[PDB]
Amino acid sequence: SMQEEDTFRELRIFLRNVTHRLAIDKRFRVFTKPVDPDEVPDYRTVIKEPMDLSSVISKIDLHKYLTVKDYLRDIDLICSNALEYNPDRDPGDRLIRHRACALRDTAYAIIKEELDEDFEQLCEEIQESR
Ligand SMILES: CC(=O)N1C[C@@H]2C[C@H]3c4c[nH]cc4C(=O)[C@]2(C1)N3C
Repeated sequence: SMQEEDTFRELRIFLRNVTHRLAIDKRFRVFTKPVDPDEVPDYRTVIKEPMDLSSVISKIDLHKYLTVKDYLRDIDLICSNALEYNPDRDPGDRLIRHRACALRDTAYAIIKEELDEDFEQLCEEIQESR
């Protein structure tokens, strides 16, 4: 229905606003674009599904996310990729792991404060009907 298409349009407006707020935070600059395969040639042998905040906005605009749950699976993949590629005790690995955990915790905290639980349940019920 047109009312269901209006629901998904509101979901996209909300996800673009959350993603912009993460992308301007100086702590998260390393997660704003794909890892450059020229600069890091073993990256795509270790990490089988690369993800970053520029790819996330592209996916919102392609109508890939029909729930906040499917959006958070990609925020979780940005964080888990950083923990798996950079697992060592040295300061550069520890700094990126700390930033990755802060990106995930910031996204979940914005959604807990600003997403209505009945708006998410409506999106999940339209998705399950398709
Ligand atoms: C997000 C993530 O896991 N990394 C690991 C890469 C290694 C190191 C680097 C050196 N030159 C480009 C680089 C990157 O893009 C990354 C981003 N680092 C900063």
